[PDB]
Order: sequence, then structure tokens, then C-alpha cells
Amino acid sequence: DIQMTQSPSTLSASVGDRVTITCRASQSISSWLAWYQQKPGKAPKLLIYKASSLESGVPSRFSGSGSGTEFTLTISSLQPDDFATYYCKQYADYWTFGQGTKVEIKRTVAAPSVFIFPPSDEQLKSGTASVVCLLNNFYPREAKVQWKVDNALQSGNSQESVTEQDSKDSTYSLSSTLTLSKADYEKHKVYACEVTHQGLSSPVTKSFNRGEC
Amino acid sequence: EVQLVESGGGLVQPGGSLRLSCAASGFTFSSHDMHWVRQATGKGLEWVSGIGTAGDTYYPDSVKGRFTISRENAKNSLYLQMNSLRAGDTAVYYCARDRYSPTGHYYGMDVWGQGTTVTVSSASTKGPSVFPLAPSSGGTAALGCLVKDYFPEPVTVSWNSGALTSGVHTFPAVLQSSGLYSLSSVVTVPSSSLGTQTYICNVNHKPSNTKVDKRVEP
Amino acid sequence: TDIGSNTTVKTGDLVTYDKENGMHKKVFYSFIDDKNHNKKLLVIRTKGTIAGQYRVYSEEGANKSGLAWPSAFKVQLQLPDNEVAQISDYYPRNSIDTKEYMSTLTYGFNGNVTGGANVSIGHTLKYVQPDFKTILESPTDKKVGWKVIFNNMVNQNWGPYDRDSWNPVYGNQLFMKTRNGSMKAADNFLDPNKASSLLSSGFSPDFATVITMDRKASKQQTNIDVIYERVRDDYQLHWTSTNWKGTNTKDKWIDRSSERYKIDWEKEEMTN
Repeated sequence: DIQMTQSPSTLSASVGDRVTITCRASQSISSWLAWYQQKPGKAPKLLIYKASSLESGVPSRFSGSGSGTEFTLTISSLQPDDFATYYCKQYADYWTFGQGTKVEIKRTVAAPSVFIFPPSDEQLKSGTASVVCLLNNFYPREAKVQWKVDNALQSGNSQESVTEQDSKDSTYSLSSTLTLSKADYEKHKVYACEVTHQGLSSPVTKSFNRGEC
Repeated sequence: EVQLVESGGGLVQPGGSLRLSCAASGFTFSSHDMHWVRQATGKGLEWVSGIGTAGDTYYPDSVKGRFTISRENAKNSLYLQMNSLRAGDTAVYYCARDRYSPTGHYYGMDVWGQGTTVTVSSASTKGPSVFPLAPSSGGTAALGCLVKDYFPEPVTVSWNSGALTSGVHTFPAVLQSSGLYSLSSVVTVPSSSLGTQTYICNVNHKPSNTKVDKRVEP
Repeated sequence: TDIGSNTTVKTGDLVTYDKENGMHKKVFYSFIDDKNHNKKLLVIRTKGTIAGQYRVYSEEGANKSGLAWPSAFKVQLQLPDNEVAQISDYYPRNSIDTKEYMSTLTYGFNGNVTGGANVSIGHTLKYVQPDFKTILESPTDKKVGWKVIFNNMVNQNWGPYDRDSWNPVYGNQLFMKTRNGSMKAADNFLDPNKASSLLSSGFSPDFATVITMDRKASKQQTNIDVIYERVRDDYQLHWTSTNWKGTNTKDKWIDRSSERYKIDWEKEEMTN
């Protein structure tokens, strides 16, 4: 029951940048704080112990500082290998990790292309109906998707899912799926996906009618 | 070479029990503290339990009374007995070794395994329904497959066997309220290739021997 | 006619007990008057005992208690800046890591003292420092010093601990008797007869420092200050509710015992 809060939770940077991550404990932990790096589907590596001491393998661009309650990790000159998630861990009293901080790759703003897919006829024969909105290859990750059926905004009856930065173009993509019963689906004419994103000068809307579909 | 290999774990009903183990090699096991640490899909590392070189055991409150850690130096192996499991305990469970200085300075968790997955859930193993996401056009075109209502993970998705691996995005699965996972896989392609070139998505779910190939048409 | 050495050695002792600081200062002094040399030496040998004074210092209740223990012992010599006299040698000459130090000091004839053609001055330096090191403090011609600092200690066949050891459960275990004992905190410290004797009985320095004086100097009277110091840490123990946990606060107290001695180079005396 020592809470550790890292901040920021996400930060974007390019190679060469000097990045700094902050970790805060809910009470004093002296200098008993460690830092770990983790990459997708791999195991953590120990970077720093006793708030500023470097573990043997580790490049000297890493460094750390702090005492008591506030601690920082700093990469003096970010390298391609350093884009990852970082975790602080307190060991003043048993062990507690922070929630993590993802260091992502910065690139220029890029607008999504928006496609909308009505529910298949096979699925309709089943019983449920699923309408999908795809936002493809965009930066940065922030995007709003609103569902409208006969222009009524929609309650939480839809889920989203997001890719991690594409390895080729560093963009994200997102899906939003709206699930209705065939009963309800057949009760409304027009279905529309409204998207808002920095790279779009206005909200794009994609839509269709069940009628001629 | 120093190494840790977790094993055990898989599907368990909530309320049930299960037993992980970790084989250690390339160092003197008996002389290190050892830990289990877990990580739920998409989330952070969480310390689960620790055991001192003398067999004294350490636990956070989230698992206290439910999990037991143990040691067996003769077999260079570490264990985790997990009782009264719940959905919240679903995650990948790693095994990790502490390292200290000769005078008792703590460096940290020095060497880690590859993890072993535990899934705790009422859901019965079930293959996916697969529905096409038909293309309309907008410059280029998008199409995909909706891989719906399967348990447990994973499903693999390919397009035109190995052939079409460009512009493909298979989204991370989502656990629906039913207890099943849903997912979509999409591609973008030239709108000019829609009247000529055929698109089949190949879905494979090993846990149920379900294999499905689906034609996507306008 | 006389073909021997032409050197005389005059040796005496000043002893002081400082009750309040638990220090038994015992200083031997030896004037070396090599009548074939324009300068005249003095060897000041600093012995005695600095008590360790390993004791329960504080008790906050059953669940917390602090133990004062000696983290370092120091001996320092200092001539004032206006003084004509100078420091020309010292022993040990360098840091010492072995458990014993021993050197026999002789006079080699040109204001030279070494640790056949030698005059014995009758000093064999000897001391022990189990679990401690000796560090020499940046010497000059007016100041020299040794510190004998804690370094390392096994605790009941458990791994050497030191002043910065940390375990996320038990903390610093340096003088932890038991991890789960149901005694009160003041009773949970390591018996001092299981540790270095420097912690219980204390430390007995045996350092030497050689001072030189030009014969042709209107003022033939030098002052010099000699300091014996004990630095103590505060090793705390508290109940976490499922075990004992220790913390160690470095250098919380410093006990210091200073004296000015008067050197008379004509009388070859040194007074208190």
C-alpha cells in the first residue's frame, strides 16, 4: 500500500530528444527506487537501482535522480532502441511498480481515412447485428467516433480497438464496432459514423441506409 | 547461460485452483530471492509474491490468503499455488530472480522468464463466427473480416493465404460482456482491383480446431 | 674520540582520561636530537582507547528502539598556521585494509624515520581493526589524520551487511537479532560480543607522526592540538506488524576530545 504514479502516461519524442519520466510515491521511500524497460511481448530489463545507480549492462545515456517522494528517469539522447514502456518500482517496503509510461515515436499529424461497413446478411440471419467503423492510418492517437442512427447520438453500445504504432509509418488505426439486436437494427433507416481528429479540418461522417443494402 | 522457464496455467473456472512452476538453470538457485510478477493484457506489471532465500514468503494484499509461493532447491524450481481464482487474476505470470551485492545491496529483478498465461473465466471454449466486412469507393478501398464470439485467445488471421500482407491491420481482441472475444481484420487495396482480384480471409482458432476461409465481395 | 651515532632519544608519556567522552588518551613523545643535523625531530605516538559505547540509546515503546554504535574512530594532529615547526612523516603512511597494522620505527640519520646503520627509537606501532578499514586523511605539513571506519560485518552467519544494506522486507539487518522475535525492540539487538570488539570494548589507536624543528629559530616553543573522535550511527528497529525492520542513520553523533599540548624544544619536554 505504497501507490506509485508515473507521469506522463504517454510521451512522444524523436531520436536525439532528451526525455524525462517522473515517478511519485504516496509516502517517502528514501532512494529505494528502481527503473525497468519493457518492450511488446518481452520481459523487463533492469535499468537503475537506488534512484540513480546504473545496472551493469545499461548505456550511460540513462540516468536517474530523486529522494523521498519524487523521482525522475532521464534519457539524455533518445535512441531507436529506447522506444518502449518504462516502469518505476519502489522497494522501500516490499515491491510496487508504477502503472508504466509509454515512450512513442513522434511524426507529423496524419488524418484517418474513414470507412463504414454494414452488418453482413449472414450475421443478420443469426440475431445480432454489428456495424463497423474503421479509421485507418492516422496520427496522433486521439480521435473521437460518434455513432448516429437516425441522428440520435448513441449510448455505450459500441467498443473501440486500437493498433500500436505501425512499424512502417508510425501511425495508429482504430476500429469502432456498434452491436445491436436484429430487432433494433431493422427499426432505423440510416446509420452513421462521425469522426473528429486534428488532421481533419471538420468532422467526417460516413453512413448508409439499410434500404438498398 | 542463466535462465528461468515458467510452466503450468491455462483455463480455469473462477473459484478454481492452479499451479505454476519455474525451472531455473545456470546459477545457484538456493542463494537468490525469487518472485512471481504478473501482467494483464495491455496493462502494467504487478508484483504477486516473493520468497526469501530462507523460505520466508511475501505477499501483497491483493492475493494474500489465496496464493502460496514455495521453493524446492533440490529441483532448482519455484512454485505458485493459486486458489480461489477470479477474472481479475487473468494475466501473464512471470518468474524473476533478485540480485544483491556481496554486502546486501539490492540491485533488483535481474533476470526474468518468458511468462505463462493464466485465464480465469466461466466461458466455454468456442470457435469464432466470421462475417465479411464488404467494401463499397474513396480513392482506395477497405475490406475486412469480423471474427466474432470466440474463446479463449488466440485467433490468427491471414489474407489470401500468405499472399496479402500489406496494408493489413488485425485489431487487438476485445472481451465482450458475454465473456467471448471479438476482433476485426482489415486491408486497404486499390479500388481498381475489386472487380478482378479475389479476397479471402483465413481464420484459424487452435483451441477449438476451427478453421474458416471467407470470401469478401462487394 | 666518539665514533658512535651522535643522536639522543628522550621519551616520555602524557595520559589523560576523558570521562565524558569515554576516551583514554595515552600519548608517547620522543625527541630525536641528532647533533649532526640542523633540525631536531619529535615523534608523537597516539595510543590509548576510544570506547565503542554500543548501547540502546532510545526506546519509543515496545515497537521501536534505537541503538547508538560506533561507525568510525578518528585521530587528528594539527599545528597552528603561524607555527614554525612542520610535519615530516606519519605512520601508517597510507590506508590499511588488513586486520592488523604493525611497523617498527627507526631513525636513519638525516631527519629520516623509517618504518645495521640505524638508531632504534623504541617504538613498534601495533593495532587491530576487525571489520574496519584505516583511511589516511589528506596530510599537510600542519595537519595529519587517520580515520578507522566501519566496513563490513557478518551477522550470525548471515551475509555480510554494512551501513547501506537494504532488504525490502527487513531493511538494514546489520544488528538485527531476530526477524520475528516477540521480544520488545530494545531486546532485539545483536549481542555486541558477536560483533567486532571495536563496537564493545572500542578501538586502540597506535599511530605515529614526526615533527621537525629548525635549531636556528628564535621561538623554540610549539603548540599542537590532538583530537580523538568517535562517530556514532543510529540503528533503529521497528515492528511492521509481521516482522522486524531495521534502518541505519549515518553519523548522527560525533564525540570529540581535543587537547593542546605544549612542546619545548630546548627542554625536550611536552606538557599537558
